[PDB]
Amino acid sequence: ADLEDNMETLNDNLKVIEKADNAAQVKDALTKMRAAALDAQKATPPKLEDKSPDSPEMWDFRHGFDHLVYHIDDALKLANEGKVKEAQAAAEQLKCHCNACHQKYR
Ligand code: HEC
Ligand SMILES: [Fe+3]
Repeated sequence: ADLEDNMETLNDNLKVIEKADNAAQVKDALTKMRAAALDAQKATPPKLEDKSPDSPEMWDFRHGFDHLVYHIDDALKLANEGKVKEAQAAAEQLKCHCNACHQKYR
Protein backbone atom coordinates (compact mmCIF):
# COMPACT_ATOMS: atom_id res chain seq x y z
CA ALA A 1 0.00 0.00 0.00
CA ASP A 2 1.06 3.62 -0.30
CA LEU A 3 2.39 5.55 2.67
CA GLU A 4 -0.86 7.44 3.31
CA ASP A 5 -2.83 4.19 3.47
CA ASN A 6 -0.38 2.61 5.91
CA MET A 7 -0.61 5.70 8.11
CA GLU A 8 -4.41 5.36 8.16
CA THR A 9 -3.90 1.75 9.23
CA LEU A 10 -1.60 2.82 12.07
CA ASN A 11 -3.99 5.54 13.21
CA ASP A 12 -7.14 3.39 12.97
CA ASN A 13 -5.60 0.49 14.90
CA LEU A 14 -4.27 2.65 17.69
CA LYS A 15 -7.89 3.66 18.20
CA VAL A 16 -8.96 0.03 18.10
CA ILE A 17 -6.44 -0.79 20.83
CA GLU A 18 -7.67 2.10 22.95
CA LYS A 19 -11.27 0.78 22.68
CA ALA A 20 -10.42 -2.93 23.05
CA ASP A 21 -12.17 -5.27 25.45
CA ASN A 22 -9.47 -7.93 25.65
CA ALA A 23 -5.80 -8.54 24.98
CA ALA A 24 -6.42 -10.68 21.88
CA GLN A 25 -8.18 -7.72 20.29
CA VAL A 26 -5.14 -5.59 21.13
CA LYS A 27 -2.87 -8.30 19.64
CA ASP A 28 -4.84 -8.34 16.36
CA ALA A 29 -4.64 -4.54 16.05
CA LEU A 30 -0.94 -4.46 16.88
CA THR A 31 -0.33 -7.16 14.25
CA LYS A 32 -1.91 -5.00 11.57
CA MET A 33 0.14 -2.04 12.84
CA ARG A 34 3.37 -4.07 12.58
CA ALA A 35 2.64 -4.90 8.93
CA ALA A 36 1.66 -1.32 8.09
CA ALA A 37 4.84 0.00 9.69
CA LEU A 38 7.01 -2.32 7.61
CA ASP A 39 5.13 -1.42 4.43
CA ALA A 40 5.47 2.30 5.17
CA GLN A 41 9.21 1.77 5.66
CA LYS A 42 9.51 0.89 1.95
CA ALA A 43 8.13 4.29 0.92
CA THR A 44 9.88 7.53 0.13
CA PRO A 45 8.03 10.37 1.85
CA PRO A 46 7.35 13.51 -0.23
CA LYS A 47 9.71 15.71 1.82
CA LEU A 48 12.64 13.38 1.03
CA GLU A 49 11.72 12.85 -2.64
CA ASP A 50 14.62 15.10 -3.68
CA LYS A 51 17.12 13.38 -1.35
CA SER A 52 19.39 10.45 -2.10
CA PRO A 53 17.86 7.03 -1.31
CA ASP A 54 21.04 6.36 0.71
CA SER A 55 20.92 9.72 2.49
CA PRO A 56 21.07 9.89 6.29
CA GLU A 57 17.54 11.32 6.22
CA MET A 58 16.17 8.26 4.44
CA TRP A 59 17.95 5.95 6.85
CA ASP A 60 16.54 7.91 9.78
CA PHE A 61 13.03 7.71 8.30
CA ARG A 62 13.39 3.97 7.80
CA HIS A 63 14.81 3.48 11.28
CA GLY A 64 11.86 5.29 12.80
CA PHE A 65 9.75 2.38 11.64
CA ASP A 66 12.16 -0.17 13.10
CA HIS A 67 11.63 1.48 16.45
CA LEU A 68 7.87 1.55 16.03
CA VAL A 69 8.06 -2.19 15.32
CA TYR A 70 10.19 -2.67 18.43
CA HIS A 71 7.47 -1.03 20.54
CA ILE A 72 4.75 -3.06 18.83
CA ASP A 73 6.67 -6.23 19.65
CA ASP A 74 6.98 -5.28 23.34
CA ALA A 75 3.26 -4.50 23.53
CA LEU A 76 2.52 -7.78 21.76
CA LYS A 77 4.35 -9.57 24.58
CA LEU A 78 1.97 -8.06 27.09
CA ALA A 79 -1.05 -8.74 24.89
CA ASN A 80 -0.08 -12.38 24.44
CA GLU A 81 0.20 -12.68 28.25
CA GLY A 82 -3.44 -11.51 28.52
CA LYS A 83 -2.45 -8.18 30.12
CA VAL A 84 -4.98 -5.96 28.43
CA LYS A 85 -4.40 -2.76 30.39
CA GLU A 86 -0.60 -2.99 30.29
CA ALA A 87 -0.64 -3.78 26.56
CA GLN A 88 -2.93 -0.81 25.98
CA ALA A 89 -0.57 1.45 27.94
CA ALA A 90 2.43 0.11 26.02
CA ALA A 91 0.69 0.93 22.74
CA GLU A 92 0.28 4.50 23.92
CA GLN A 93 4.11 4.74 24.08
CA LEU A 94 4.03 4.71 20.28
CA LYS A 95 2.47 8.16 20.15
CA CYS A 96 5.59 10.25 20.82
CA HIS A 97 7.36 8.32 18.08
CA CYS A 98 4.56 8.98 15.63
CA ASN A 99 4.91 12.67 16.53
CA ALA A 100 8.69 12.79 16.31
CA CYS A 101 8.80 11.38 12.81
CA HIS A 102 5.97 13.64 11.69
CA GLN A 103 7.81 16.68 13.04
CA LYS A 104 10.82 15.82 10.88
CA TYR A 105 9.34 14.37 7.71
CA ARG A 106 5.59 14.99 7.39
C1 HEC B 1 8.26 8.08 10.18
C2 HEC B 1 9.34 7.20 10.85
C3 HEC B 1 6.79 7.95 10.70
C4 HEC B 1 6.31 7.35 11.81
C5 HEC B 1 7.03 6.49 12.87
C6 HEC B 1 4.88 7.53 11.81
N1 HEC B 1 4.46 8.29 10.76
FE1 HEC B 1 2.67 8.90 10.24
N2 HEC B 1 3.38 9.93 8.59
C7 HEC B 1 4.72 9.98 8.27
C8 HEC B 1 4.89 10.81 7.09
C9 HEC B 1 6.19 11.14 6.34
C10 HEC B 1 3.50 11.32 6.73
C11 HEC B 1 3.09 12.22 5.56
C12 HEC B 1 2.84 11.36 4.32
C13 HEC B 1 2.30 12.22 3.20
O1 HEC B 1 2.12 11.67 2.08
O2 HEC B 1 2.06 13.43 3.42
C14 HEC B 1 2.63 10.70 7.71
C15 HEC B 1 1.28 10.89 7.80
C16 HEC B 1 0.47 10.36 8.75
C17 HEC B 1 -0.96 10.54 8.80
C18 HEC B 1 -1.77 11.37 7.79
C19 HEC B 1 -2.14 10.55 6.56
C20 HEC B 1 -2.69 11.48 5.50
O3 HEC B 1 -3.25 10.97 4.51
O4 HEC B 1 -2.55 12.73 5.64
C21 HEC B 1 -1.43 9.86 9.85
C22 HEC B 1 -2.90 9.74 10.30
C23 HEC B 1 -0.30 9.22 10.51
N3 HEC B 1 0.85 9.54 9.81
C24 HEC B 1 -0.41 8.42 11.63
C25 HEC B 1 0.65 7.87 12.30
C26 HEC B 1 0.61 7.18 13.57
C27 HEC B 1 -0.66 6.91 14.43
C28 HEC B 1 1.84 6.80 13.87
C29 HEC B 1 2.38 6.09 15.12
C30 HEC B 1 1.60 4.81 15.45
C31 HEC B 1 2.70 7.26 12.81
N4 HEC B 1 1.96 7.92 11.86
C32 HEC B 1 4.05 7.06 12.77
C33 HEC B 1 5.75 9.33 8.90
C34 HEC B 1 5.65 8.58 10.05
FE1 LIG C 1 10.75 4.37 22.23
